[PDB]
Amino acid sequence: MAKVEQVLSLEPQHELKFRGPFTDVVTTNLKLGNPTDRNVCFKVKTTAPRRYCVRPNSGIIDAGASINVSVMLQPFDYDPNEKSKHKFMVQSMFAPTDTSDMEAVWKEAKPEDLMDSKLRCVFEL
Amino acid sequence: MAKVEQVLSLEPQHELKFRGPFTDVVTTNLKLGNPTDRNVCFKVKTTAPRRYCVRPNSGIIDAGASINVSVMLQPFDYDPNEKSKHKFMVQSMFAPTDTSDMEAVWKEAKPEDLMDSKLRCVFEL
Repeated sequence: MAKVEQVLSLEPQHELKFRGPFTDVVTTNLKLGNPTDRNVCFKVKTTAPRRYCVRPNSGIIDAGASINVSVMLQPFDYDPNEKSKHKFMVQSMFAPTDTSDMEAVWKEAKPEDLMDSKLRCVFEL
Repeated sequence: MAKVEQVLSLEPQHELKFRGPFTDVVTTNLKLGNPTDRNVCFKVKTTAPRRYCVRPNSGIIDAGASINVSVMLQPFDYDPNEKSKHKFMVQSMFAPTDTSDMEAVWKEAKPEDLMDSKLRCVFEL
């Protein structure tokens, strides 16, 4: 408000699942897609930095393009009945029609120019 | 010509191996040792930041303690011929017997105070 709903498609769109055993590093794709005629800068943020790694974490997705984001979980001791309270977030933003790059753009970005989307987390097995 | 050779112990010592298929993220551990009575600060760097991830990429190893560093390689088209020219750099420096944090310490650490060691990278299968 007046916040523009997310332009990017996500897949999955609501939650990211992880298949154990969580003996080793477990990984899962998030696919982002750009259905517009402008490039869309993105950031992929996480609730537990020390626990996850995102590749790519940021970037510009060309117009009409899709990229696969690797979300990677570090090994740990599962706990079956536990609930996963990690959230993953995608911040997007059209790389301004005249943009020089994607440097200090983020800090000076308005709340209007920003498009957010949060995803839940689930463990498995 | 100064100063010190790496305090820590690396395992593997020389060369990180990665086993295919590289259709998906590939992880190999580095296990860092701290044989000493003083906390060692580390920073694990690599050549291909958008190609690798390092959990943990920085931090402190308690005195006499070990850390297994997850080093994760992103999916890609693999040749069998192609060689790997990727280098993994672990930086280290004692956390002074009286220090208070590790914020600016890196940007004001000397070159002889600093501690480096380079690891080859190898792709398999």
